Amino acid sequence: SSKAASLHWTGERVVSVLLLGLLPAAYLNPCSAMDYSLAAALTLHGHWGIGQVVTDYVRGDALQKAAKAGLLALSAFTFAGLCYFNYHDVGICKAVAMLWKL
Amino acid sequence: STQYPVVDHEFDAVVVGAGGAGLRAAFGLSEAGFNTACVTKLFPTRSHTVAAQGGINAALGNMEEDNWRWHFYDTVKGSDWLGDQDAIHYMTEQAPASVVELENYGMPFSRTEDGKIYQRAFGGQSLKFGKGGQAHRCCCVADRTGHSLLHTLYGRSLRYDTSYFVEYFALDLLMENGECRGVIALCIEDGSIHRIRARNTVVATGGYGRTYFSCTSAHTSTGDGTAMVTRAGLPCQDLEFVQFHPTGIYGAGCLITEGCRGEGGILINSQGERFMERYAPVAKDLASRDVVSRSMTLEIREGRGCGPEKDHVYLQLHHLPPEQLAVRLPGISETAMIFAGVDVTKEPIPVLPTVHYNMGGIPTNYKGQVLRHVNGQDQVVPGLYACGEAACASVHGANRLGANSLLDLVVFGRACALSIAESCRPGDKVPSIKPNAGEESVMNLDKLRFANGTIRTSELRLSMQKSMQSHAAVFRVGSVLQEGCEKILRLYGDLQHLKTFDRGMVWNTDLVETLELQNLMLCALQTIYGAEARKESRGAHAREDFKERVDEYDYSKPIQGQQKKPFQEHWRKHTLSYVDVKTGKVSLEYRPVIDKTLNEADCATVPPAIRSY
Amino acid sequence: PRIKKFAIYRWDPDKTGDKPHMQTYEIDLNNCGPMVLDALIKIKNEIDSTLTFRRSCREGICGSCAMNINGGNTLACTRRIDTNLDKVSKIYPLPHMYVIKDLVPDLSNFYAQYKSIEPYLKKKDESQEGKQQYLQSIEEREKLDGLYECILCACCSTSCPSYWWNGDKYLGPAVLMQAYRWMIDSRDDFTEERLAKLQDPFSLYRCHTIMNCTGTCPKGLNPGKAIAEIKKMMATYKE
Amino acid sequence: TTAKEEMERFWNKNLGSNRPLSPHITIYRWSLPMAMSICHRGTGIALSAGVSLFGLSALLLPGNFESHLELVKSLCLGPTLIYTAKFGIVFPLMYHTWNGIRHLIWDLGKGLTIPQLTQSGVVVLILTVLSSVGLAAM
Ligand SMILES: *Cc1cc2c(cc1C)nc1c(=O)[nH]c(=O)nc-1n2C[C@H](O)[C@H](O)[C@H](O)COP(=O)(O)OP(=O)(O)OC[C@H]1O[C@@H](n2cnc3c(N)ncnc32)[C@H](O)[C@@H]1O
Ligand code: HEM
Ligand SMILES: CN(C)Cc1cccc(NC(=O)c2ccccc2C(F)(F)F)c1
Ligand code: SF4
Ligand code: F3S
Ligand code: FES
Repeated sequence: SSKAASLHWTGERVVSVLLLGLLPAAYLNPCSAMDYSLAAALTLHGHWGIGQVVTDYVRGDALQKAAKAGLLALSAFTFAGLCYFNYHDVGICKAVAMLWKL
Repeated sequence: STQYPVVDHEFDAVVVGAGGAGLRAAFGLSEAGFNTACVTKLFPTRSHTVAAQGGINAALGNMEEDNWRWHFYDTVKGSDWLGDQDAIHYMTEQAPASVVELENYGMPFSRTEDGKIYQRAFGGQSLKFGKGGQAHRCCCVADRTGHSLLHTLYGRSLRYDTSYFVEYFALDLLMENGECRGVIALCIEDGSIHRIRARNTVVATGGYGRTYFSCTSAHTSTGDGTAMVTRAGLPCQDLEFVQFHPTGIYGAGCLITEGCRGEGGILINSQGERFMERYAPVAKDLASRDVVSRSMTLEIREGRGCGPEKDHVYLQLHHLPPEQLAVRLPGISETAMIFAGVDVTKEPIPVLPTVHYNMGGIPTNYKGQVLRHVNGQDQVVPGLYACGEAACASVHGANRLGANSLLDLVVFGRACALSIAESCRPGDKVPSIKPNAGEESVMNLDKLRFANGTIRTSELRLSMQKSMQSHAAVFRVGSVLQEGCEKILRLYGDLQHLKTFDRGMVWNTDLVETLELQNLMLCALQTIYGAEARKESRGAHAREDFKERVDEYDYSKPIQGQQKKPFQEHWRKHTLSYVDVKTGKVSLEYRPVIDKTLNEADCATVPPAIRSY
Repeated sequence: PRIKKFAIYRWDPDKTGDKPHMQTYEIDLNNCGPMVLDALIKIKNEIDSTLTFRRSCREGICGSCAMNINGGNTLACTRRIDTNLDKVSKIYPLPHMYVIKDLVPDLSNFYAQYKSIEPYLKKKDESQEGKQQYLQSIEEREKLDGLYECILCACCSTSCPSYWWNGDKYLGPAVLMQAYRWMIDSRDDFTEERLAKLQDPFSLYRCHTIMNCTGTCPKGLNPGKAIAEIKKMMATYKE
Repeated sequence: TTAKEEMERFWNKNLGSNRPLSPHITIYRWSLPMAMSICHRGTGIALSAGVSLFGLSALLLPGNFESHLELVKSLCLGPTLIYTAKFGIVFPLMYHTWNGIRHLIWDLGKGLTIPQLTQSGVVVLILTVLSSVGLAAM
């Protein structure tokens, strides 16, 4: 008696308003703590985003199995790539700031 | 014939029709436990019944306190005493029970202050047997009542295992030695032919409005079941009685409801006077359909026109409240804007009396059984039933009362189901049909498929429609009816010279409309010949030469010192019409109207009286 | 005399190797009706009696003559002909549908989807039905306005780009609005499980509010609005 | 017959027959609401591709971020030429942000009439051009 499809839709709209809130929050309070939460919301929303595109156009049992895996691999590498950048490099907030006044 | 694959189907019951009556009868049998098939040439929702706007009559007593016996009186008074009172009794008593049934199925009726089903006034309905003034018993779903009826009847029919033969044109009745065996039908999708056989057959194919040039009915109202009956040599009843709805848009021929007049609509002539009070003082513009249209059609002959070329009259909604024309009648608010280009809240609607209802049809019991006529007496056709507009239990008789058909549908659809449920059980002996049976229908199909004459289907249809429009209008004289008769008979011979272009199996709309033409013609002949033979002014059938209403007594004076007229000397009787298929000859018989009720103590017989409001 | 040009989609299944093509018919507008169906029947009656199409009420209250005229899914009997003679009216069948013949689509899947939502009144105790009329307050009746009027022309669903790509697993605008129609009905007891029947990613959640449904509706109805209202019920309902 | 059986027999009939699919993308008339949903997909995909390229290069390509900035500085930093790159990044991002709010307004249940749709569609389209020029000037 589970409702997984409704909760997933709800989860999408929650991270949407979270990502909407984080963009001006990053401009106002740029820090390491805002970098990871921006790395979390940015990858998640996008991963669920393409997830919809995949379920829409990709037709097949063998193809959707591979597409959802390949997307997950990309999303995992994207989150790891950002976290590495937040830890060992300047971080998202500082990188945009440097790139802008160029 | 070695060109056509025949696939035989075996069922307990076959209902031909997916309208109101068609559907109610269909799933009612499945609910009773019967293996039921439903043969329809349209998708069930496209059935006319969808176009219904007015309402459905029931003496639920939601506005004032009402009695179904008062509704009984209004129907028989409206039927000009050609209505069979055994059938009117059954319907009026079942009226409240059958509506409650629909609302419980999920029909979204408009609501009251109390929360019950909204009823409203309608043409020819009166409390306390005509004495108590205006009556409010017409149950409606805003202005889209027939639409909602059909949808919730269809919706409910998905709950049962009824085999729907969607878009299957039923050609002829499978008949063997009087007893009915089922139907032979063309599948429109792949052009194949199917012999669907059953124990009992229910014909519910609606009216034949397309016999005329101007009708409110749909393009698919072609009296197909009517034709199937006459091709079996069985009689049709009261076919000359065609109802001319007083209010229908002059342009495309569409319909605005009688509910326009029910809420507070007024009819305006040349001067601007309420001309309906000049004809009928008591009921006014909310009188019976035969009386209101009689006024309007004669008003044009006075020279009192209203249109650009002076042909149509008026129904005015200039004064009606704006908020009332949003919750009560929103359906006509949009449909008048499209075809006529008329805003309903400020501009009046242009209307003309046009063909609306066929109260005639297949002769029927109060139990829904089809009746053949042998030795001047009635006789039931075994395994053959009919309900709705295509039928004629003569609940409407000579003139249909306003908003009674949608009732007639639900009640007699149910009645056909109940009569089968009692006479036999599901899984009984389904009688076998000859291996070479229905072959003439297949051969007929093949002849029209490869037809190559001189007159096209459309041109001959137009020639039939215009002939009926000028010869069998609201008013008609024996002189003009005689010319119309031989004119229609001439066009029946013209069927040999038919031209068909589409030669395909899949979806041959050229062929099915030509099949429809055969059916339409056979309806037309019986309508026009019966009309010319009937020498009286009864109900909708009005004769200028025979203006008198001829009964078995002269009911104007007291019933005492009067010698009763013989059966074959008056005209208070049903017109039974036969037609020889090969020569087009129309032969007529007559059977008496039923005056007795199902219970005298519960509902007394209403004897004939003067017909005026 | 005013001559209007009509370019119509034509396909015959009974003709061997016949590929889909356009066929032009010219019509005098003086002796013809104002609506497109009036024109369609005029060429059917006179010019070519092979043009196979669905018609019934000619009133805009049945939904047979539903088709794509000038890139929009509307009823042919409701759509009036453009009096501009220089423009040629292009008439097509309902978008992304299997063509049986000419402008006649296979709506079998469409109707079947409408059967799967169970569009009929469901009470938890149906032993008392057929004798008592169910009470519904005048305000609860207002709730059904804009929803019951649906004619099932399939115009809205067949305009949805998502219903093109996923017609098999996504119910579509027309069908979903009817599911909603039976959800808010105060007489229906099965409001909860009617929502639970949509708990897969395809039945309801294939909508992305493209809004082609409400935009093309010939009856002016708003299925998309209702669909968004369903989504709201899905996140709020408990048990 | 049942609802699931009708769907199962639908596809079996049509796929095993030479019936053509009626045209759809070729014939259907465009509108602003229509076009604006294509862009939201496009921008969403382009932005996800941008984020992914930024993340994936961090793990694959050697050096720190400052090393990559000096690599861009090799070419002439044109005042209006670098504006093209600065505008081309924000333009899709801001469109998707503004249109994303409109989507959220919809999911909330509000603004789903045909007039309101074309109204709010313009508002989103205008806010984009303003915010994209406004951020590139920073
Ligand atoms: C013409 C009209 C009548 C009307 C009305 C509005 C219009 C435009 N509004 C009414 C109203 O508001 N209240 C009322 O009491 N009456 C009203 N009327 C009359 C009434 O609506 C109709 O008489 C009634 O709908 C008739 O119902 P019925 O079920 O008897 O007939 P149907 O609706 O036309 O359905 C017929 C079905 O049978 C199938 N069919 C027909 N021919 C064949 C053949 N060839 N083979 C197989 N199937 C066939 C059709 O598919 C159709 O579904
Ligand atoms: C803060 C600003 C943003 C807001 C308000 C927002 C909001 C939304 C919402 C609500 C959706 C779902 C639309 C639907 O299908 O109903 C969506 C789609 C999508 N978004 Fe975002 N988003 C934002 C930024 C981003 C970013 C930065 C990315 C890049 C990673 C992104 C990638 C996507 C993708 C891939 C889709 C799916 C495309 C589609 O199905 O239309 N979004 N956006
Ligand atoms: C309506 N035209 C003719 C344009 C056209 C053509 C092809 C696809 C699309 N639009 C989509 O493909 C689309 C866009 C945004 C969200 C969801 C979708 C969809 F659900 F997957 F269908 C539009
Ligand atoms: S919601 Fe509108 S477009 Fe969709 S089927 Fe109903 S009337 Fe047609
Ligand atoms: S046309 Fe399809 S996109 Fe959803 S609101 Fe739209 S139903
Ligand atoms: S034919 Fe009835 S809607 Fe066009």
